[PDB]
This record gives sequence, C-alpha cells and structure tokens, in this order.
Amino acid sequence: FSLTTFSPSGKLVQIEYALAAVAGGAPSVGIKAANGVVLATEKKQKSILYDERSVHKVEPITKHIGLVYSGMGPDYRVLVHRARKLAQQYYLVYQEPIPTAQLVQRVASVMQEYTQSGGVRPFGVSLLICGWNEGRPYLFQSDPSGAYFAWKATAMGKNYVNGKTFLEKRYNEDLELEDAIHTAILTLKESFEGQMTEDNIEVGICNEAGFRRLTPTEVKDYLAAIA
Amino acid sequence: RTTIFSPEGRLYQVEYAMEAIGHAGTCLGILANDGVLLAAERRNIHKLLDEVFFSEKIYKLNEDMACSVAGITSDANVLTNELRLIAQRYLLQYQEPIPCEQLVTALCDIKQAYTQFGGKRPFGVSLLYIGWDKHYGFQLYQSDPSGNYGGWKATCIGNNSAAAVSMLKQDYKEGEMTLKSALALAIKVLNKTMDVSKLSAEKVEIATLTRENGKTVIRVLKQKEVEQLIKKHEEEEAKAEREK
Amino acid sequence: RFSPYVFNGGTILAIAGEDFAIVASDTRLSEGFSIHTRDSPKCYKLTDKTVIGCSGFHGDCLTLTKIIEARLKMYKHSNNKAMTTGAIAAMLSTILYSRRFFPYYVYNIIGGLDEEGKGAVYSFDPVGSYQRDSFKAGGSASAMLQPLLDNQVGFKNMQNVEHVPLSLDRAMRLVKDVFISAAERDVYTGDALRICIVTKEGIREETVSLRKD
Amino acid sequence: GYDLSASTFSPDGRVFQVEYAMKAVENSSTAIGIRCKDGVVFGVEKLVLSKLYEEGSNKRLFNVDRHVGMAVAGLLADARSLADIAREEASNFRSNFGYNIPLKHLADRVAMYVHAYTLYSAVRPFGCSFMLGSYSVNDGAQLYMIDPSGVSYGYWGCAIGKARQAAKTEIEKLQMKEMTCRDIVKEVAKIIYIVHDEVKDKAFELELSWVGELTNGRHEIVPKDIREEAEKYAKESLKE
Amino acid sequence: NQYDNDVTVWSPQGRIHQIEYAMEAVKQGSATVGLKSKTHAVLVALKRAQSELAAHQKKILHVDNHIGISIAGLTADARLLCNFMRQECLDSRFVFDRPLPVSRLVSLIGSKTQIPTQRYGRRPYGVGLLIAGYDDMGPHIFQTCPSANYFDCRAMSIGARSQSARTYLERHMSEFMECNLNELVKHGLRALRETLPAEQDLTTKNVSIGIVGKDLEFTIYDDDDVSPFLEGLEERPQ
Amino acid sequence: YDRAITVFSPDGHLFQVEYAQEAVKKGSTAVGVRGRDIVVLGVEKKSVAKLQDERTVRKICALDDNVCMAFAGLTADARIVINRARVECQSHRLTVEDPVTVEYITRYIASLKQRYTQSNGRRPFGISALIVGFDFDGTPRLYQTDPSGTYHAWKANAIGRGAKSVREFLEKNYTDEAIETDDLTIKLVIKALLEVVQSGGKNIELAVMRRDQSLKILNPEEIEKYVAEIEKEKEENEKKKQ
Amino acid sequence: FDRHITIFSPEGRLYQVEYAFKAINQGGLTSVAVRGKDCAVIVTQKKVPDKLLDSSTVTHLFKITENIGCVMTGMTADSRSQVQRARYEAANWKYKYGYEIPVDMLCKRIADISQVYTQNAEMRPLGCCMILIGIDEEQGPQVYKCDPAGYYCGFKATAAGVKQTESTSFLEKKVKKKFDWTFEQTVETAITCLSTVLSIDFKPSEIEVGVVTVENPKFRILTEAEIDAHLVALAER
Amino acid sequence: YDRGVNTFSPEGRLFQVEYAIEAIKLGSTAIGIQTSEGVCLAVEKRITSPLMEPSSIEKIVEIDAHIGCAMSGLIADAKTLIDKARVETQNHWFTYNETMTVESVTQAVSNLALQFMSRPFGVALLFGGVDEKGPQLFHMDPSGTFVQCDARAIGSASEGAQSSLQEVYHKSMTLKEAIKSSLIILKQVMEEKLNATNIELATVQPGQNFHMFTKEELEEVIKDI
Repeated sequence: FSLTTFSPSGKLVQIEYALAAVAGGAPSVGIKAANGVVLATEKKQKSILYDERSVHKVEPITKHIGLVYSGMGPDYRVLVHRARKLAQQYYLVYQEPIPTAQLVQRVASVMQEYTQSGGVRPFGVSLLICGWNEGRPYLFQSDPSGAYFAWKATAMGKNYVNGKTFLEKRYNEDLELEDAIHTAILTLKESFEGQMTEDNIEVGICNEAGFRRLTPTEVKDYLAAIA
Repeated sequence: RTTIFSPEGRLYQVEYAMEAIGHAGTCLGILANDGVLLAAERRNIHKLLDEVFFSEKIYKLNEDMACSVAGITSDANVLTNELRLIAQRYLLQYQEPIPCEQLVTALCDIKQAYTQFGGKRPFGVSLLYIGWDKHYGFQLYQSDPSGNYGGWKATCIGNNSAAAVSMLKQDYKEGEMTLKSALALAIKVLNKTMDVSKLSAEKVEIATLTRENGKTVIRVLKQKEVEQLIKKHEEEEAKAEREK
Repeated sequence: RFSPYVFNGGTILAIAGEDFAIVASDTRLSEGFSIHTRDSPKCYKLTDKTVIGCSGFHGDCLTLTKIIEARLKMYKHSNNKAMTTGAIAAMLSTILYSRRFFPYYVYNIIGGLDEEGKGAVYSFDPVGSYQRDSFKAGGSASAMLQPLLDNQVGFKNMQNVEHVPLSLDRAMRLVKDVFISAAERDVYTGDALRICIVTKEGIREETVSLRKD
Repeated sequence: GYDLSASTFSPDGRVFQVEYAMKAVENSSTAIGIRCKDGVVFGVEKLVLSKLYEEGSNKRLFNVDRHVGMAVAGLLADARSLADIAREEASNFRSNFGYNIPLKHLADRVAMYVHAYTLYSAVRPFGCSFMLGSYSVNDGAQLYMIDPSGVSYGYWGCAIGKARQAAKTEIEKLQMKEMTCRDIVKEVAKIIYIVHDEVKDKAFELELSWVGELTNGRHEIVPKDIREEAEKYAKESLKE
Repeated sequence: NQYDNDVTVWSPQGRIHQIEYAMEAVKQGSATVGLKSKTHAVLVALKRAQSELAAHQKKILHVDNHIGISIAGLTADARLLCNFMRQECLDSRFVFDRPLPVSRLVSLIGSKTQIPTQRYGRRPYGVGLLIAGYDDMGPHIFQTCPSANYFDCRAMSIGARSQSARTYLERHMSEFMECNLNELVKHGLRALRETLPAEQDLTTKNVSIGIVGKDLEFTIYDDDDVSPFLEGLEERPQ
Repeated sequence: YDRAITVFSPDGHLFQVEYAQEAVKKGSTAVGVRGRDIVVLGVEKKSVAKLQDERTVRKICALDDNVCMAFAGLTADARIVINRARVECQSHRLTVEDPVTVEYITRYIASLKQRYTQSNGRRPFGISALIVGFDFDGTPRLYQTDPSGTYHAWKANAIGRGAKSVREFLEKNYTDEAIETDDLTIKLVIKALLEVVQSGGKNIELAVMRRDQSLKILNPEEIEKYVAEIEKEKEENEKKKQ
Repeated sequence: FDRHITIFSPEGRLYQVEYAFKAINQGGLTSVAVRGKDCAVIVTQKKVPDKLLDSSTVTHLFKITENIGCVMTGMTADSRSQVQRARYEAANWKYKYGYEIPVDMLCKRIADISQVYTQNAEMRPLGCCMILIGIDEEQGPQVYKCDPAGYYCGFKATAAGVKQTESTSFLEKKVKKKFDWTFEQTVETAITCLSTVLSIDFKPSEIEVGVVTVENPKFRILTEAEIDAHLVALAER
Repeated sequence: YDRGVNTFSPEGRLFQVEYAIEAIKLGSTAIGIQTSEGVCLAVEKRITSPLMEPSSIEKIVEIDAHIGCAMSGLIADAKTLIDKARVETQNHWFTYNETMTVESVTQAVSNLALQFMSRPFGVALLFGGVDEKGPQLFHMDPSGTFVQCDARAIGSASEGAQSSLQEVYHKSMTLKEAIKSSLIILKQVMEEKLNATNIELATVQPGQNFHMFTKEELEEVIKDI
C-alpha cells in the first residue's frame, strides 16, 4: 500500500502496480531508422461522436523532440508541460536546443519526484522520446520509476511482448524513415481489433528538418501498404 | 517503517533496502599498485538496446574519481548528482580536489538521515568508489544503504557477491597485484559468477584508474580491448585442464 | 517632511522624605507658541504607594502609562501581589530600552514608598538609565529648579547650617515656591500646580493656581 | 469503512458524512421563513430546557447585516461561527465595492465556505442548515436556505428541523404572494404552535424577526405588542 | 461503538461522541454554584484537597475588576482560557479604555473553543465555567460548555452532584432578585450544601466565595474571610 | 500503549527508548578506566575480513585536544554525533575563549540524544558513548551516555556485548592499588577486555591520555608486551601459587 | 485495501476516481449537448419537487463568459465551485494574454485542475461533469466535455447523467445520416433525444435550453415562450 | 482511548496523562517538610554500582539561592523543567530586580505541562524555598497542577511515607527534628543500609541560602538514629 516502504524481498510494490497501468494502455510503437525516428500509436474512439481532431497522443516538445505514451492521458498532459518548460529553461540558459538525452534525464527526475513522498502516487504512463541531435537519431523510454532506456526499437502497452518479438524478427539497420513507418504500422496491425483507418492511429516522425505529426492524408497514403 | 526499532534492537527497512541489491547487477573493484579498476555486468542485454552512452553503470564524479552502483537506479541518479555537487563545492571552497574519503562521508551522512527522519525511504543503493588523492593514494570504498562506508582492497556488490568475495579471498595476492593481474582476475571472477555463460564482451563494463605525468586518468576499455582479456582466459583454464 | 516628534511642554518635580513622597507637575499643554489646554496634569497614580510623572511628547506619555497599567495587572495576576516602587522602576527601564532605536521622548520621575515606609524617588532618561535620588526635577524648567533644591534640601555651599530633615509642611511650601518662580521665566510652565502627596495613609491631591500668561 | 471521512466516496458515489451532518439538523427544533409581498418573516420554535436560563438565551435569529437576517437549526456553535463568517463577508464586500451585499451573492459566498468542509479528512462538515432573508427596493424580498452540503436555493416558504414536512404542508396553504408582513406574522406563529408537541418536549418560547418596508430594509426583532397579538391568534386558532 | 475515536467524525444518528465525552469531564470536578440579584453576582465553590495535609485546590479566579470565573473540569483548559480572557480584557482597556462586556467575552470564548470540535489534531476543552460579572447592563451569570455553547442564566450549578443545587435554585429563583448580599450568599451556600452527603458540611477550609457589584470589584474570600457568610446557616438535620 | 510509538505504557514506560538501548547491547565491547594522570579505554575489534583496510573502522575518536570518545551501537549515528560534538568543541571556544570541559560536551551530546526521543518522525540515536578526557586543574574525567539522554560519571564502566560481565570484573578488581602507575591502569583494561576477547591480543585496540600528551593510540608491539606480562603474572600466581 | 485512498491496485486502477463518476448520477438528471453547422446547443431538465422553491434559482446552465456557456451535471455544490474556478480562469486568461479564452483551453485547464486531486491525497475529486459550448474564430462551433479524472475531448454530440448510454445510442444513430445541420434541426434532435430516453412529453417548464450561434456568439438561456415554439413543431411531424 | 492525549474516555478521562503519573512511582522517593525555621528535602539516590560517582546523580538541585528542587521520574523532563525554572528566576531578576516566589516559579514551570512537545512530562517536582511569605513547599504534577503543601512525599514509597508524615507532623516543629523525622521515614522504605552516600539532604532557611549537606553533616545525623 505505502510507497516509502520496502518488502522483505526488496521490491517497491506501488511502482510495480503503476507499471501495470502502462501495460494496459493503448499500444505504441517506436523505431529508430538511420535517418529518422518513427512514433506510432492507436488512437481509437468509443463512438462516432468523439472529434478526433481535438486531442493528440503524439505531441511536440520542441522543433526536434516529440512524444508518445501508453497509459493515462491526464498524467501525460503534466509531463508534456514539464518537458516543454525544461527545454525552454535549457534554451534560456545556453541558447542551444536541448539534447534528447538531457530532457529524458530531467523528466525522469520529475517522475522520480513522485516516487519518494507519501500522499502522492507515481505516474501511470511510460513515454517514448524521439529526437535528432548532432546528426544522429535518438529514442528513449522513460518509466514511472524514474528509469530510462535507450532503444533501437520497442513497443509499449497492450501486447508489448509479441509486438517486440515482431520487431526483433522484422527490423534491422540500413533502413530509412519510409521503410520503418511500414514496419511500425505492421507492428500496430497485430493488435488492431478492426479495420485500421487514417483516424484510428496517429504518427509522428523526426529527422534533420525536425519533428512533425503526420496528417490523415499521409496516414491514408501508407495505410495502403504503400512505402 | 524506518523510524521504529524492534524489541531486539533491529531496523528492518534498513535490511530490506540491503536485500534490494541482490536483484541488481554485479559490480566489483580491484585495487593495485599501478592503479585501481571497476567491473560491472550489463544486465541490459537485448537485441534492440542501443548503447549510446559512454558507460551505463560507471559514473565519473571528478577528475580523480568514478563510481559504480547497484540497486534502485533512480536513487543512483540522485546520489550521483549529489556527489558531483559535493566535489565541486569542496573545489570552490579550497581550489583543491576533494579527497576520496570526505566525499564518501558526505554521501553517507545523507544516506543516514533517511533512516532517521520520518516519512522517507532509505536509498536502496550500494556504491563502490575508486579514486586517487595525495594523502593515501589509490583507494577503494564500499557504501551500504545504512550509511556505512568501508575501505577495501577488493570487494563485490550485487548479485552473487558472496561468491566473488570468496574467490577474491582465495586468489588475491596483496602487494603483488598489477593492473593486468587485476583485469585477469576480474575476467575470472566475473565468469565463475555470471549465470549466462561464455562471458560475452557485450555483457560487461570495465574502467581503469591510472596516473600519467602527474595527471589522473579514467579510461573505459572498448569491445576489442576486452575480447583479448576474454580470449586469454579460456586458454588459461584450458591449460589447467590439460594436466589430467 | 514628516517628523514623528513634538515637544508639548511639561515640568515635573519629586521630593522624598522619611515618611512621605511628593510628585508635582504643571497642567499646561502646548504646541509651538500656542496653548492646547490649561487642564492636563502630568501625574498618574499607579498603586496606593506609587506615583509617576511624565513630560515630553504627549503621545508617548499616553502610550507608556497605559503599558505600565497593563503590566501591573499582569504582575498582580501572576504573583498575587501589587508591585513595589523599585520593581516598577526596573520594569520601566526595560520598557524604555525596548525602543532604543526609536525612543519614547519622555522624561519620567517615579515617587513612592520603600518597603519599610521610607520615601523613594527614581529619575529616568528616555532610554532607561535610572537613579534613586532624594529630589529631582524634570521637563522644560529642570535647569531652573534643581539649584534651589540642591541649596535648600542638600544644604550645599551653605556653612554652619542646621542640617534639619525636611518635613512635609516645609517641603510643600518649597515645592510651591519653585513653581511660582518657574512660571515667571519659563513660558511652558503655566496655569495650575498639581501636587500628589504619598503617605502610609494613602494618596492625596492638591491644586494650586499659577499665572495664566 | 466508507463512512468515516468526507474525502471518501462509496462504490455508488455517496459521501455519508455530509448526510450524517443533515441527520443532526433533522434532530433540532423547527424554524420557518416565509417570503411575503413586501418583506420576509422568520419564526423559530425555541425550546427552554431549564427554568434557570434567562429569557433571551440561545438566540437562534441573528443579524448578519443591517439588511439581512439569519435563522439556524442544528448545532448552535457551528451556527454562531457561520454567522461570524457571513458577517465578515458582507463587511469586506462593503469595504471593497462600497455598497450592501446582495443575498444571492452572500448565499453563494457562505455556501462555498460550507462546501469546502465536505472535501477534506482534517475537518467534518457543518452540522447546521440556515435561512437568510433580506429586503431592498431594487432587489426586493429574498429568501435563501443553505444546507451542510453547500447547496443554495431560493424560496417562497421554507422550514428546517424536526417538523419540516408538517410545516411546509401548512405553508403551501398560504397565498403568501398576496399578503403583507403583519398578516403573515399570525400565520408564522400559528404554524409554530401547530407543529410544536408538548409531550415530546417541554415548554417553549416563540422568537420572531422581520425585514421589509415596515422596517425600511432593517432586520428587526418583532415588537412585543405584535408578538403577543400573534401568539394569542395562535392559541385561538388551536381550536381545530 | 466505532464512531468515537475522533472529533471530525459524525455518527449515523448525527452526533459527535468526543464532544459528549468531554462534557462528562465537567462531572468529575467539584461543585460550583452561581447566582445573581439585581445588584450583585455571586459565585460560591467547594474546594477539594488531594492529600489531607495539603492546601485545597483554588476554584475561583480573578479575570479583571468586573469579571470572575469558577471552574469545574480539567485544570489545564481552565488555566489556558483564563489567560485568554485576561488578555482579551486588557486589549479592550488598551484600545477603548472601557471594561469589556461579559457577553462579548463569552462569545469570544465560544468562538475559540469551537475550533477543536471541527479540526483534527486538537482536543476539545474539557472544562466548564460559571462566569460572574457586572457591566452597563447589570449583573450577569454565564455558563460555558465543552460543546462551544454558552447560556445566559439566572443561576446555575455545575460539577459533581450539582443536580441537588440546581433543584434548590429552581424553587428559590423568585427571591434572588430583591435579596440583599447576605441572603444571596446564603442561598448559594445552601444550594452548595445540598450537594454534599449528610455526613459532611461546609467549612472555612473548603469554601470560597466571589462577589462583584456596582460599588464592588471582584473580590475573593477563601478561609477566614468566609466565616461571616457561614454564620447564619440553620444547622440542618437529615 | 504498546510498541511502535513513543507515547507511554500503563506502567509508565517508553519502550522505543529501551529498544534503542537493546541496540547498544549488540555492538562491540568498549571499556574505560579513570586513573590519576592516565586514562585508558579499549575496544574490541570488528573481525577483519582479509581484504579490508582497517584505517576506516575507527572506534575511538577524538573531539578536541583534551577530550576523547569511544562508542558502541550503530556505526553511522556515531559519526553524526561525533561531528556535531566536534563542532561544538570549537563553537565553545568561539563563544568564550576558554576550552571545553568533559561534562559540558557530555551534557551537549546527551541533550542532542534527548532531543530525538521527543518527537515522532525522529528515531533515537542507537549508541552509547564513553567520554573520557582532561580538564584545567588536570582532573581526570570519565562519563557514560545512553540513548535516553542520561549521563553519569564513573570510575570505570563498559558498554556493548559483554558489559554485564566486565562490570563484575571491575567490581572485583578496580581499587586504588591498580591505578598506581600507568602500566597497571593499562593492564586492568587488558585483563577486562580479555574476559570477552578472542583469547588473542591482536583483537584489541587501546588508547591513553596524559595531562601532558595528546591522544596516543597504541601499536601491537606494546599491546603484545602488556598481554605477555599479564599472561606471565597469571601463570605464576593463579597456577604456581595455588 | 485498494479502494479507500488514491493508491494503485494490482491491475493498475484507481477506484476512488471511478467512484466519482458514480456521483454524477446522484442528482438524478440528464444533460444533452448537440453541435450544428452554425450552432451549438445544450439541454437539461428542470425538476422542482416543491412549489415553494423559486424556479428562477433552480438551474444547471451557467454563463462563464459572454461567449461561453455551460451545463453542469452531478452533485450540485461541487458544480458551483468548478464553475467559479472556470470563471476565474477565463478572466485571468484575458487579463494575461489579451483575448478571450477558447473552449479547447478552458476545458483542459479545468481537467489539469481535476487531475491534481487524483494525484494528491489532499482533496477529494468533484462528483460533477461539465459540458461547454462556444464559437471559435476558424474552427467554428465547439462542444467540449471534461471528467472528474481530468479527461477531456471534443464532441459532435454527447450527454451526461443517468440516461447517457441510451442517449448516445440515439445520437450516434442520428449523426451517421449527416443531414443538413441547422439551428432548428439541432434543437429538435436534442429535445427528441431527451424525450425518448425519459418518455415524458416535455413542457416548457420542465427543461431549460442554452444556445450559441455563429450569427450571435453570445450565450443566451431561452425562455419558456421560446421553447414552446420548438416543442409544438415536434408533434406535427 | 488509552493511547493518544487528544482522546477522551466515555467518562471524560485522559489515560496517557494518568500513565504519566504512574511513571513517578518508578522513581526513588523524596520528602519535603515545611517548618517556620526552614524547609528540608531528603531523598534516596539508588546507586546501581560502586563505580559510578554518586555526585553525578542530581536528584536535589539549586534553582536559586532561596529555592531548591527535588524530583522523581524521568531525567530528561527534569533537566528541561529545571532549566526553565532557572531561566525564569533570572528573567524575573533582570526585569523587576527582586526574587521570584516559590508559588510563581511553580506556576511558570507548570505552564509547560499545559502544552500538547507531544508527550506529558513524566516527572513530579517538590519546590522548597523561602519568600516574603516565609518558608514555602510546593508540589508540581505532570498535569500542571500545583498546590502548597506542609509535608509531601513523592516517588516509589510515597504512600507509606505520607501515611507516616501525617502522624509525625505538627505545625510547631523545628528543623533539626523534621530532618530526623524525614530520615526515620526514609529508613523504613529502603532495603539498603542507610548511609552518607545513599541519600542527599538540603535545607533553605530564612537567613541562609540553599545548602546541600556533606558527608560529615550527614553522618552526624545518621549517628542519632
């Protein structure tokens, strides 16, 4: 129950249960090609009434950093704001855009602030942080514990194990940003309980030009198994 | 909770934080006359992990020191920033590098205050420190989650520490320990303790501390520089099997 | 620009005896060259044995006496007795040093009875340095009254004289004689002379007129 | 359990402490208030537990401003406190905006202070409901009631306490929108005498207050010559 | 049964049992009586000693030259509230140079004691007071309760075995108004005597009296100053 | 009223204060003896581990030139108490130029420990301290402090695992005869530490202070000499004369 | 246990936050909101049990700004607090930034406020839902809803209250045909939904209707003499 | 109801405050006696080893040259309250330039017990001194309750010692005789041979300050027993 308490085995139980809230959110894919990084996720609604052009699971932090998550969107909107502030603090001091690793460190610090006090629960989200700094792509994975991992490809959320084996068997380097989007959508198609439309998913890419959330037209283009 | 004694004068949260380290990766240190080294195992083993960083478990604290950690990693990232702040405060205050024992006392005074002051959890992290100073030379220390540091000549923290300790007791040759000897011993202790056999070079991390022309040096051996260390081990224990 | 002080005139006097104590004052209140009122006595009864005089800035004279009256009640609550003259004096010494950097512009004289019935006169500075005396003057005419008291009470610069102790009837005539003369050369000394006599039987009051010029 | 804190929900979205705080108002003596055409009239069933208490003790009608009155039912210390808050609200309103506070606004400001106690573990909810009443030439007559939950609604007639049902069943008979205050006094006293039960509890005192044209927007205790002239009508209408 | 360990908890019947339990701490102190004529207000107490060879506990306290209290309950709460009253009266003399009315003091006392009934981490004041005073409206007798409630009274007795004194006072209220001081004090003493066993009686050691009026500050008569007021009591049989 | 809070019991006890003393009944034995111009304390060693530098296992710790200290119990609480006493030893020369006395700093340490028995959210210091030192007038002093904030003065005392057995030894042995010279004041501590020791001599660490000298920790070249002298004086008396 | 304080459960769920969605249905009323091509409408029922209440004070529609209007559903005292906070935020937005707050932003500000109550154990969540409406510069009319948990989204139509599933079935059945949306069609759709799920044959006194249009962006609460005009047209066809 | 000082019993009781009283009987016994010639204080020390210097056991202490205290209960509470009394007696001198009375020292020291620090003080104190009103003896309790006493016994054997004082006490005594009576009572509630290190003794006369007896003065009264 309590968070400032170890078990005799030496485990933190509320953190393990906060990860269970990440393991039940919508899937999210991440692939790091040679000249870019892809972020894709399932954005599916419970009715035809929900306007999908109003909320976004893929969000920018800067011109060259972007996010997705698996789990709780209320928790996501806090870390989006915090990351956007920390990037601006870094810019205000150094007048250089923040590297993708320092943001992950400073954001895992925020996630760790919520693991040590009583009267606060941890975040029920994991993040995937894409970037393009120093002529190289980056992809990280921040957890509620305050721990981050650099990946070449991974998947979070529902069926995050088979979706990762699929990448282990269907991913290599010597790719580019267009061969990776096809692989990410194919990795999302495993868990898609229905017809995949341009409005049921959400895609964002980063490259030399910076981060951009693709449009439904571009999604419908590659949804035809095209490129 | 940590602010409560047992009738037998015990503190069980402090023991559970210490039990929370066997789940962590193995890290050992070996002192020598030419220098001092660390050797961690990378349990971050996966076909899709990138390994962008210089080092994942060896953290540099100063121009004359590094450390390795085992336990909760968020706590480690906290303590590694606090260490770097203590060092620079000493430098700002005296304009001389901090000795390799004042830093350990300063961090252990932080770790002790979490076993004593209300609603906060003890840091589930043990640490090893290697460094040089102009008072006692090359040193090796070992912290515990209770705020208890100790000087060592060779120790091990994390998974299967009690076995590596017994090996070091039976193969350390105090007074005649060079750095090649220490690495040759490390590749042995780290192979007779790892569950995954054959000791891939992808699954370890080694750092040496030495001196050159009155300057301190902290290097990290590359892949090809550790392949040689591995190849000169099966040859050594294949010759200890020839005499049948 | 705003200066927080102003001198409202005032003159006070006290004499001690073996069985009594007098504390006297004028009743004029002034403001520059003008006169505020001609009925404003500077003497205040604290206990059955103790009287205080206050002269200087009138706002501080009003504040400090209320503070003293509020401290007496607290003493009586905590200790179940009334205060002595020396205890009130030593307390006022701290109340005044509480404002060492923004002082009470007040010239104070306490007059009462010791713990064996003898007279007692304590004279203060605005910052709390106090001094037991036999007679002291304070206020605007203090420079004018003390020589004649030094002569006719201390018997100073007078040889082959009868060093007789001062009785009450002599002290009262002397007290009236000094204000009758200070009203002739000092412009702040004014209309009436209040005299509060302290004795074992209680505290009296007497009003005597002076010239209104 | 699920009924020990106001920071706690039940599996059906209920907060039982706030309801238990209303159970305390249900167990208190009855007060009523009726909005007339040109004012408001309060009446309280004031119980005298002992003959040693003076006539005037435990006043349950409060003046919160020179144009606003207040009648309470429940815990009385809580009511005195809430009166003290309703007074500083109206005080600060005049201090900041320079005119008498309206009652729709005062009701909201007190309702929120009451609602704030339904959210925390360190405090309980208030144990008193109460009516406010005012009259102004512009705003007219007004009557609001505020519950422990923090709800606030306007009224033409209202009751709080034990005999709430019995009293509103008599107030709906009144055509209050036609009448004046001196005629509704008789009705207020008649209802309080109808709902009072002499066997369930001992003798009682009748306590009345007014606000309207006949007081010029000044909340007043009713004079004695009129309170007696209404208590008499109450006795003579008990022949029924 | 299990809505009792905290004051911020209601019961399903709409009650707070910690307050009801604090009210039971007044029944543990010795008995006090209060009564008033149209000119004077009187408090008589019965003091109690811990060891026989010690002094009797003091029951009546001076608050100002026109207000005084008699206490039944916990000593510490009484010592805190008395020091509250004293400063609230000094604060009124400092600003206005007038004595604080008694209604405006007991209202403040109620406002003060209401907080522990509602916020957790503080105990309800387990002390009851009878407050006798005199102001521009005549004499007053006020009861104060651990429930943060207060009453204006013609007379009242509180403490152990106080129902006897209350029953006495309830049938002599019609006389207290035109009574002089001696008769009023004697009614108080007889109501107090009705709280004792038949074995015991009133004595100089165990009786304190407090009186305030128009031409009389609040004085206290404790041991030998009481014997004028005892002379006159009929030696009751049983 | 039971464990887990510093409240009270029906008997009038505070069990969280006793359970901290139970931690002082778990460390290594530490003795102290007061003489005339020498004062000696000794502490059992902590079972060295074949690969450890014993420079950092300091059980005996000086606070100033005239005062010294030895502790038993939790090892980390000792360091904080000792640093906070070392600071006061200098703040006392700042506030008044005179040096500190043994009772002053013992009282300060005891107040610091008392301060941690007052609140929840604070855990008592699980140590005791033998605080030996000197004064102006050269009066030797010895005090003993417990977690509860209590301090007394002693002619000789012990703390740790075996104090209940060394107290009987010093009861039977401590007189004015065994403090004739320094070498007899040290032999008493050696014999007392022998009653719980490994029958060795390498498991012993003794320090001494004189009116002239500063603190002086001994080397095994003298500990061995004293232990051999004591073994010889016991082979001759207990065996060869009875 | 895992249901009293806001901790996580083994399956990663927060039950005290789910139990605050159940308080929305304690008031016993249902709200409906519908969006058009030039309009946006909110609708709710106005149930007075007593004739002694003044019907003017019994409302669940509120004016946040001149251009934004709300309907609140759930516990009545929580709604006034959330509405006053919405008004404070809308006012400070314009004080700081110099233009009127959108609905897209006010909604997420309220949601950000509500999420802190789930992440900090100081205060309870509010047992209230909130539907806003407003006309945007480029986006057009907007319908936004927010939850006790801090979830928010835009809608073409939605409901809040007891009859919310059987209202969102009606609405999703009518929305697919994609007729020429208008003011009159919008209000008729809302009233028909609330009539079908309740089966009550409404009066003008039993409902209150707030509207906002591109012609007049000012939120206005309708009169009984203007609801009757739309009610009569329903019985015809 | 038993644990916590903010919780009333159904009968209106504070059991933690009573358990603070019960912590006094775990302390050794002390006796104080009034006399018109002065006040006496007499205590047991309870030495646990011959190695401890018994002068380091402060069970009677000087508060000022005219007031002396004797305590029983917890050591820490006693240190706190004794420092309070010493500081107050000198603040009084600084302000008013006179000697605080024993009643007022007791009143000011009892006001800390009126503070829930989160725990009642587990210590009772006897205050013996000389004032304008002559020799006075007072007794402070963990409840902050204080009262003047002519003779009082606190601690372990307070019941029997009090049941003896009520017989050997009269309001005409001398100080040499009361000192004899106190030690005779102390003899009977000890399973250890009364001697000049197992007890302390102090007096406060009008024309003499606080004075703790010595081994010589103690043995010269132990002899006549």
